[PDB]
Amino acid sequence: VRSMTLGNSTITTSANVVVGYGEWPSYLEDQPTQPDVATCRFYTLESVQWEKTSPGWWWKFPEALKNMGLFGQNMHYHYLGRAGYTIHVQCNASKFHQGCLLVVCVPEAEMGCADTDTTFPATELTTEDTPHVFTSDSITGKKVQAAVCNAGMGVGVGNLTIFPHQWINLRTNNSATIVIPYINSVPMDNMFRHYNFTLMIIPFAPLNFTDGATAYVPITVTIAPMYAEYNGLRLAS
Amino acid sequence: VRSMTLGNSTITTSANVVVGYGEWPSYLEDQPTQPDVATCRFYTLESVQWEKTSPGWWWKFPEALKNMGLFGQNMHYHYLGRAGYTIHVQCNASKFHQGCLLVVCVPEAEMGCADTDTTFPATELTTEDTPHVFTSDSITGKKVQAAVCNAGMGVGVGNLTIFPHQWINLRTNNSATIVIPYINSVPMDNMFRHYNFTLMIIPFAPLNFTDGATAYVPITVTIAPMYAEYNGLRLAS
Amino acid sequence: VRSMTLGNSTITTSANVVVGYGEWPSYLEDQPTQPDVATCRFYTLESVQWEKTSPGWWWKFPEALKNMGLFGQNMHYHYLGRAGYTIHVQCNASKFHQGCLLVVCVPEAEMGCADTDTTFPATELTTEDTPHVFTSDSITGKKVQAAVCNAGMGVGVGNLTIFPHQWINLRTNNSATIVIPYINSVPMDNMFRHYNFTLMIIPFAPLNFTDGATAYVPITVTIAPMYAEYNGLRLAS
Amino acid sequence: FCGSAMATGKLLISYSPPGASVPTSRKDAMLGTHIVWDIGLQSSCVLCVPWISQSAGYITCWYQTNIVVPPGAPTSCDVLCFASACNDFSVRLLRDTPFMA
Amino acid sequence: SRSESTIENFMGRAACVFMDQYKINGSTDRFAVWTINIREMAQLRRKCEMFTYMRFDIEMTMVITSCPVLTHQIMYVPPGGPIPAKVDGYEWQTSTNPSVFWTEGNAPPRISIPFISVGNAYSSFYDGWSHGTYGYTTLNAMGKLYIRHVNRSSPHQITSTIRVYFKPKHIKAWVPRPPRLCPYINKRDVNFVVTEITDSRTSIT
Amino acid sequence: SRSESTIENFMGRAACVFMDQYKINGSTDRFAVWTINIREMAQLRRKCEMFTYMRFDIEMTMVITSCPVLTHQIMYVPPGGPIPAKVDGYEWQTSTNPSVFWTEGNAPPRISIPFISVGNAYSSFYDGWSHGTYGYTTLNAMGKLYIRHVNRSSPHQITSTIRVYFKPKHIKAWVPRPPRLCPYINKRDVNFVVTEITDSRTSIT
Repeated sequence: VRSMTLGNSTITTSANVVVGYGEWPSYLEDQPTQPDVATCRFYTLESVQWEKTSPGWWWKFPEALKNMGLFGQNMHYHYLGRAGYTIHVQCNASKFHQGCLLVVCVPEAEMGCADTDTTFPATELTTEDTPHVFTSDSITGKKVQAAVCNAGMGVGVGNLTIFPHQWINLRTNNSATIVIPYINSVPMDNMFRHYNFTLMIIPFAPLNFTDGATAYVPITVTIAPMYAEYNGLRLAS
Repeated sequence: VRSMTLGNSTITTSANVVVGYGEWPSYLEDQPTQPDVATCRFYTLESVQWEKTSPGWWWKFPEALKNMGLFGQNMHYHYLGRAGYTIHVQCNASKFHQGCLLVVCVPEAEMGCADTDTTFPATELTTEDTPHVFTSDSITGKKVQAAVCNAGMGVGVGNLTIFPHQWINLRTNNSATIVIPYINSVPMDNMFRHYNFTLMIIPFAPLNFTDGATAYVPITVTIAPMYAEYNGLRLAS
Repeated sequence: VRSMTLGNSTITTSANVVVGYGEWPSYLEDQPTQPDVATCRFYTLESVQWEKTSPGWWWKFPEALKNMGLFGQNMHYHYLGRAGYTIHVQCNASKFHQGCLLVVCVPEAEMGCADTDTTFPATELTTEDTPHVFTSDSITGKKVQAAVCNAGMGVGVGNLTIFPHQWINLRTNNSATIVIPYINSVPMDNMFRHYNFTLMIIPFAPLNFTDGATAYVPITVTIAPMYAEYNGLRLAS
Repeated sequence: FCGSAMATGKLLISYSPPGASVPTSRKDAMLGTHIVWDIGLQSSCVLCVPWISQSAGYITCWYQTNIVVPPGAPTSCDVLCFASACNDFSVRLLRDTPFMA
Repeated sequence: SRSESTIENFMGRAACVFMDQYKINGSTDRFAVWTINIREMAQLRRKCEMFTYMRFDIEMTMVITSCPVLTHQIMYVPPGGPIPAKVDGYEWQTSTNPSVFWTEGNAPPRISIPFISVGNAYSSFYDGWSHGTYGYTTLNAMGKLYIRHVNRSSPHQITSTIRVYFKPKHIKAWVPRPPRLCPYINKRDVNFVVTEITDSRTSIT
Repeated sequence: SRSESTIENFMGRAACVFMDQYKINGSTDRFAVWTINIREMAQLRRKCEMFTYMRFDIEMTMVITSCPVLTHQIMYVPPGGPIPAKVDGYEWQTSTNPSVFWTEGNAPPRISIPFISVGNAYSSFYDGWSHGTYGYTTLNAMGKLYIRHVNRSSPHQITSTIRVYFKPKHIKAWVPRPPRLCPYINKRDVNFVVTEITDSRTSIT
């Protein structure tokens, strides 16, 4: 039950870590300044209530870390940047609870609008800290088509296991760890207008319990931006 | 005419440096965090208009660096701190200008109120970036007794040459450099409520010129907090 | 799950043993006779019913072993004596039970009478095998002031962790073992009129459970007098 | 943590330095010196606070995660705290206690 | 840095443990008794009640005033010593009972008492009986301190007040004990009123 | 040849820094207080104001007169000590507060106080705030000096005057400072009237 510290933060943590595409995050006219101190500290988001009827959730990064301290602060100051995003998901469920989650990262998860003719106004995709829930049936309007069985992208939700993923089976384990080594074509991009990957958590087997147990299971997401670097503000020589 | 850079700032700079009391600033339950990156960068204050009738100026540090970027920002975050304060004064005067300045630092320069019976309300001592001028005659009210011939402290202004000082004689040199190695009894103090030293600039020989020259001489003060360190925010082991 | 035998008795027994003040019981005109055979055997007291409303219990030794076989029998025959008292406390609680006990020994635990003006008549302190319970509120009469928040002694019950103590947290462990190496000024004292220490068991977090579980948790106390010795009855040479 | 062995959850213990203000939300407490203490995993959480000498530090606790419990175990739990010296404590000028009159 | 947190630095310092007066001429008001105990001063009692067993030597310094040249006898009887019942009782002349003869104007008298217990340490707490009486043992008995004017008489009426300063020396303590929460009711027993653990607070936050 | 120009030879010499009287029988006029500061005497204040930071030990010698044998208690409270509000206040009996008991006719009493500051040196000047109040810090706090007659009463009325001689010992000073030009207005602050640099002259020649 080793607990790892990192910065001024510490989290308590089946030590099975999934490294996205087998590559670990690394560094790299042009002059990048990298802040090793801070940024790397764990940023624990608010826990989500997983219930019998919960269809799913998704977060879009780096924009989900918009208000998370110095890392979000750096996003405003620096035009360009890149990071590595260790993600810890800890279900925290009792033995008498049953369920199964897919924790998957899906880089460049372009989503489709509900009303096909028109496009969504830029805030149906993402709010910073709060997740966006999926839906059980089709929806209409100028919001993202958030129906599971398609995961908002038009692909099947069953064969969405090709991305960096982890399975949380409350029977076996309650934890997940995924490492996402900055997948992008350009070496640096603007964090505000570009979403590198979309952490979405989808229950394949729904939560179930008997009448005495707690009606929910709170899922906690923790993000540590690893090897974050930006552009150089100061003049070259 | 060597120009020294420091951080993202550069100033162009008679390379005679006065080290206060012959000691150079140095470092040091208790755990101090020191920020080497930033802070040390030169903080150039607004230039002051030196005229025939100008009696003097004073700044109180560290409180004069209250709004100067990260150093002033750190003062809010950290309860305790200490710094070293290289001070550059560059008169920038023509050959046809005459005058003589005393640039002196005066640690723990406690000042006296004009109306002796009552005390000043805490803002007659210091405003952050703007200096406080002396006066030519006695004054009355709840403000600092700012009459030169006493320098606000009750001592004679002539024998105020015992502190770390430099003489700027426009005939000889227009520059001054003083280093003040954090004079204090306690090793760390609260920057907001304690004034470590008072940089005061006093014209002994007044500015003089003929009718064609500029009616003033602008004096530029530049402060670099050296070896600044603070207290440790994070929990000990 | 090693079970240790001792004499004609055997008990089944987190092998964390607390040795009182880091000293193990040892031996020593005057001629002491020590009975190695017998005496050392475990003397299991009657179990106590721990409930939601149970405030605490205390035993006074050696007088609690007054009727416990040969050890109690020796107390009558021999004027002087000393012993070492390994104490085993085994809560025996289910996983679905929650609670926290302080098992502490408190040498020379002088107690105060309820009615301050008058003193108790010598039997409010101790009955041999049966424990004395604390009370939740103040009491009146000629009995020991048995209100927890003071433990009968006038000190605070929270900072009563300075004596030889053990914590029984039903979440973690259900057992306690304390060794008390005969704390006394005189090397031998009369067991009948002197109480060497007072084993008191105090619930800090109360017992709690749901409706199907057993309404109580029985706490079992086991005492083995180690290295007991007495005075010599027979004439010297 | 003095709750049932079947219970689990997370509590966020945040320490704020003497100069800093007390956090108002769990998010502002997370953006500082804190430790997310998993109650189901480990039952004890130790932290040594520096700069305690003579506006001091504040230690707070927040529900990161509600106490998840099976049908058999009781929902309400208790937490005990233990303060002690962190192996220094130099004391210099002895005076009289302000407790006894 | 914690040198002053030692037992000698903590326990060992003189305190004015006994104030009394005694007239020179006129019955039982002509001398002062003070059976020696550590339970007299409430401030010194709280310190000695942090340890179950203590072992120390005693150095006392009497401070005598008055209201001829006055000479005072401070007679210390050991725990088995004969006690006077009158100022002129023969027990003042006992050789066994050491006494100082101090005349006024000189440095105050100082008498030093060793560890005189029968056991190996004084007990701050005794959970047991004398037979009897609870909480009392004869092992932590330190004697009495009988003080009088050796002068036969005076034409004027003279009343002399004496202050006794009690300083433990070479202190050794065993078995730490929590400091007392409740106030003291009586000087002989340990009886208390149920008091609150700590001052209250508006909420838990 | 400049041996006497050292700080010890300059600063270290005893001066009569406190004159006060206190009656023996009759309220608040029966004892003397004198919070210890270097700003009492104007001649000694000018010397301590040549250095920003000073570090020294204190040796005081009280000189007590009067107008029975009189005994006086000079009680020194440390900077955290309880202060008496009446002559009979319990705070006189505190063990923590060291006190001397001097009876009249003997050599005058002498008490020595170490460097008791929390910081590393006493401050002659403090440019800063307590929060508040300007120029005041609790780092250069040296305690108080409560003085009374230990005698309960006297038939006559006795008034005793005490002189305190303050001598710094093992002086260490830092950061020289110009000597003060203007006179002193108040004993707590540094406020002054604008004075001339030097006495005038008829001409420049």
